[PDB]
Amino acid sequence: RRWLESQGVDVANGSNHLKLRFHGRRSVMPRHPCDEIKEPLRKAILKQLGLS
Amino acid sequence: KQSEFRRWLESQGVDVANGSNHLKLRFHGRRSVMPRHPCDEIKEPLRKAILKQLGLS
Amino acid sequence: MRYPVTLTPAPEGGYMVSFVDIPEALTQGETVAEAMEAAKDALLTAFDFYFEDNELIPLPSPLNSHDHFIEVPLSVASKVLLLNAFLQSEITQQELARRIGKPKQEITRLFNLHHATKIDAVQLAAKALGKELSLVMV
Amino acid sequence: MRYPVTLTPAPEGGYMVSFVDIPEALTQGETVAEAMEAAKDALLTAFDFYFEDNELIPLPSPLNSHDHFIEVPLSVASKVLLLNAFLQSEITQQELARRIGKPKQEITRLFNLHHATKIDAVQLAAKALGKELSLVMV
Repeated sequence: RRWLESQGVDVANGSNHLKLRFHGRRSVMPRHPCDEIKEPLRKAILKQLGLS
Repeated sequence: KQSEFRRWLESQGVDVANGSNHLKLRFHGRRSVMPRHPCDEIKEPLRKAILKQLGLS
Repeated sequence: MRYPVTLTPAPEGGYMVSFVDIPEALTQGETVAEAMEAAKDALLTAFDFYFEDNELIPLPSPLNSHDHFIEVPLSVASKVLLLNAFLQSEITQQELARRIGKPKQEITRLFNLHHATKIDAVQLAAKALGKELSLVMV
Repeated sequence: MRYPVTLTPAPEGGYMVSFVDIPEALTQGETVAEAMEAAKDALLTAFDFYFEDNELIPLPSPLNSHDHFIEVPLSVASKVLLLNAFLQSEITQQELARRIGKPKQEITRLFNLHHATKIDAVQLAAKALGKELSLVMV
């Protein structure tokens, strides 16, 4: 989770799930920093944010 | 005229309930509403519909 | 929910307002506009009787073209539907509150129109009654 | 309105939550009961994007027997439907305000999920949009 919230994607407004937008592409994910973030989440998220 | 019509209703034992919309009339298990415009004339078919609805035929 | 309104010309002028589905809703107006505005207030007012006496509220007759009608606000329509489902279940208000996980006080205020309506609360109470409230877009 | 949730279990021990209709709505949870709780939170959040970006929200695919699903509250479903009607009418937010007779400030928060929804306001906004919002069952 330190890696996920970093370069490129913009982490803007939100309350529960974070709303991350990347130059016209959109995705959410949980915040909960101490739980383990799953790889299938990371692939769905990176795919949602880097294809049209 | 509506003012006196409601006074007559009250003469006859009809209960006029508190409110801020139409007046709520109850009489021996029967119920009807009625405008809350005491200075308006009660129109004849309305006055007759209410008496019929309330059991005052 | 749209109740058809009967606008009857008065020989003295203006109109008498009646509702074929709601016998209590009786009022008047000097013009069609005044009559329809009074029609809505008279219909909504008459609904109080049914909540108070715990009686089913008759649902609207189907519209016929050229009908005058009053479209009832969703805040009211939701509670009309809730009241009919509650009465037909014959369970108590205390049991309904037990099922929802809310105190009776909040269940009681669902059965009166002189409050704001929180639509999700009506939806949960309907669910506890084995009923399902849905929204329809056109 | 019920969104079917796809939950693909990850070998790491638990489940991963997906929604076939909402690509932004992505999360997971470690148990079945827990993963569905996160599902509601994730989907409701994903809705915010579309209100922000003034684009159509995809309505749920029809349910198949034995589907997991999140039932969206009426409070959310009403404005989800409101957003879609606003866009396809191509009316301005200011033009909608004149037809509603309310100032821009209260029309704005119709198209936002982070405030209480007053169902009559949504119904009235739908009417001005040429849409008809009604409640069924219960």
